[PDB]
Amino acid sequence: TCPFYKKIPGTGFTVDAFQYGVVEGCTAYFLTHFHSDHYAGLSKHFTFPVYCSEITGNLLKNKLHVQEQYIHPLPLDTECIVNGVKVVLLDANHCPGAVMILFYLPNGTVILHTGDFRADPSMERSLLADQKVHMLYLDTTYCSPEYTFPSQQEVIRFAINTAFEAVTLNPHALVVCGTYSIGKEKVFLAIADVLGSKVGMSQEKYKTLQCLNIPEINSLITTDMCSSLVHLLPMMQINFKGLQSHLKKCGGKYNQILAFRPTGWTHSNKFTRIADVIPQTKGNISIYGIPYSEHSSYLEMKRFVQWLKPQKIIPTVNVGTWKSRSTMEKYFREWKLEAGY
Ligand code: NI
Repeated sequence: TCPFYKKIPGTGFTVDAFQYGVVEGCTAYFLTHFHSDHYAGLSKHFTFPVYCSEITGNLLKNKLHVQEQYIHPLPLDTECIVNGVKVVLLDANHCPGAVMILFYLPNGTVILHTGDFRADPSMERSLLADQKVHMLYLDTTYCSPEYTFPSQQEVIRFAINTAFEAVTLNPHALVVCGTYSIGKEKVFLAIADVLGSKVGMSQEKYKTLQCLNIPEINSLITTDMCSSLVHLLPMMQINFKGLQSHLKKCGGKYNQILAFRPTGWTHSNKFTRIADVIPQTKGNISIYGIPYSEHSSYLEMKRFVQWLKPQKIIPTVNVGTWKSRSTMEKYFREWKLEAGY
């Protein structure tokens, strides 16, 4: 049945709640972003109103075939009224089209649902600055102090410099990048830009990217693999067997592969700096795991919450075990006592 942490009290609303059938008393279904664990259940047969960003609504129409009459896109940073309740969508710094949602309840309670987010100091200057938030539905993916990672900028600098060195040393090397959802487009687009190449990919993946309002995208991507020296493949194929196989398909155009797997966190991070990352190598194939995250580190999450000073926190991630739930509640109490709210 629909868990309580997907329901917004005092409304008829649910968030990311498409896999439970008809939720009793739900008049509007919000969708924070187009990742499968969140849209699970949507299809061309859905007949209730879906509220989301413009980019999410492009993906609903083109990839899942949801009928246009039930898609309600909203502009960001704009006060809108939905079934009698004021709401605002804010950029979540997650994947393309991902939002956080501010609800202004009729009794005067203000609720923020972060969906999935990577907290940033820039959020402290959005419309969140303008009023008090009473309850926070929080993306707690990495809510423990072991989760540190570098900035997205430092990670992209490493990837660009690695790729450019490799291909300048060997003009017959191929660069491969893995993907299994939207997000992390900067990785492959930044590497193709430094090499003077388009990124080549499957028809399905090109279709997905053409939904994302990225500027000048027709200049950066292609379905012609032959004209490209940066290839995108399914994440599953980023292993020695998969890459050896792919290399055979390129008909002797290339004699080396340099491959990137943008993982979330990996315990090489507790010790190793970004400067110090090394690949796994077999023969003429090397694979780099790079810590490009689209979720908050522990420290970023802690700063956002200590700035916002919510009266109540409801975690949305890692809620299935008692030990996880107890640990999270302990950090929330620490943060509150350190900051004095
Ligand atoms: Ni997500």
